[PDB]
Formats: sequence, structure tokens, C-alpha cells
Amino acid sequence: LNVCQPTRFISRHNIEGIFTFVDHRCVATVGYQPQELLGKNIVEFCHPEDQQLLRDSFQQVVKLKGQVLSVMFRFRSKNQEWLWMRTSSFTFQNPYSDEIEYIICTNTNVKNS
Amino acid sequence: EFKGLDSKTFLSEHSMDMKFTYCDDRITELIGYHPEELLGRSAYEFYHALDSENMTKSHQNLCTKGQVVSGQYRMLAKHGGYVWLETQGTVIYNPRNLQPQCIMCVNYVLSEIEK
Ligand SMILES: O=[N+]([O-])c1cc(C(F)(F)F)ccc1NCc1ccco1
Repeated sequence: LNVCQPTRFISRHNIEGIFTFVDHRCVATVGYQPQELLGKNIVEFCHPEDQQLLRDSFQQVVKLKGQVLSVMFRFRSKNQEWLWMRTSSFTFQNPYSDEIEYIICTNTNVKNS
Repeated sequence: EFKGLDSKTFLSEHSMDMKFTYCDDRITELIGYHPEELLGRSAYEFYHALDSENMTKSHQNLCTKGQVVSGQYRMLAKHGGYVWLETQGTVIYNPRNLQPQCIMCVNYVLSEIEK
């Protein structure tokens, strides 16, 4: 059975929240090309009322040491509209290494009030 | 020959049946596929015959626990042979209803292509 696919894209972030990889599905999801997000902090695209919650999520995801954290916030699309985004994220480090962990996010436009 | 950590990992997304919904381009230099050609195909297509059943088992554990680390297994390379891989899988849920949405995989390669 065909089902309506949620609109989503994957991104990677440093712990501070800077985009260091963005999947091209971001164009269908939020209207930006990947290189418009790369190098910027995801909090720059976050509604002012949600920016503390989102910054708090970065610290919480690190504390979770690999476990998934889910946060719902409003993301400013390319067309300057607030889209409800559920971001599910977790940290990763190649286990053969001690390089600084990064954060892998799955970002889905969802319904919310 | 020696490659850096970034170049040895590739991210993939799957629907809950293990069909690829996304794969990053790092897979191409590690084992030959282009992401476009993987989309809509089952993970099982690329599991080595000797690991297929063990992958079924890891997939079951992934769906109950919500996360899994695979054993060492072999992924079939585009032009024959295989690489040894390990994968950390994570189920992404909708917190409103606890329903599974997709599987995130962080795949890291443990060998060169072998025959
Ligand atoms: O899609 N999956 O559900 C998946 C699960 C696992 C598992 F072993 F469950 F950790 C490993 C790789 C994957 N997918 C990546 C993959 C497919 C074929 C070769 O590497």
C-alpha cells in the first residue's frame, strides 16, 4: 500500500548546532538548498520563542550519550513561514576512535498547535 | 589506501521494512554504488548470503529495543566481493503515538573490498 510519506531530511551538526551536512531533501522540506544551511547554526532558523528549548536540546542530546532526543519547534522556511519541525537526534562517535561526537538529526515537518 | 574516519562512514535511512529511503554519497567510494540506484531496494539485497539470517535477527532487536549495533557483517560491493561493515541502527518514533517512522543507520566500513 502507498501511504503519504512525511516530508523530512537528515542533517549532521557539531555540538554547538552548526550544520556540517545537510541531505538534499531539505529543499522539499524547508525550501533551502543545502549550502544555504551548511555552516550556519540551526538556532538561526528557529522561532524566537523556541530558541532556548532548541539550545537546551543540544545539551540534552550530548548527555544522552547516543540515545535519541525528540524536540518540536518552529523552523523558518525559505518562504519565511514558520513550519512545525520534529527533530529526532542522537550523538555519534566512530567506536574505534575518540574524535569529538557529532549529532545526527532527522528533521520532519509535522502537524502541531 | 588509509582513509580518514569521515570517509569510512555512510549514513542511510530506511523505511521500517529495511528498504532504502536515503543514502549518502560516501558509499560510492567505499563500495561502488550510487545512492540513486539503492533507493526503494531492500537492505537484504546487499547483505552477503552468510550474514542475511543474522541481519534478520539484528533487525528484530532494533525494532524492540529501538537501537542496535549489528555484528560484523559483509555488504556486497557493486562490482563483486564485499566489504566488512558494522552498523549502528536507531528507530525514529513519533512521540505523540510511539509509532515507528523510519530507521537511521550509521554504517562504518571495517575492511577494503575482499573476494
Ligand atoms: O536498513 N536497516 O534496517 C539496517 C539494519 C541493520 C542492523 F543490523 F539492524 F543494525 C544494519 C544495516 C541496515 N541498513 C544498511 C545496510 C543495508 C544493506 C547493507 O547496509
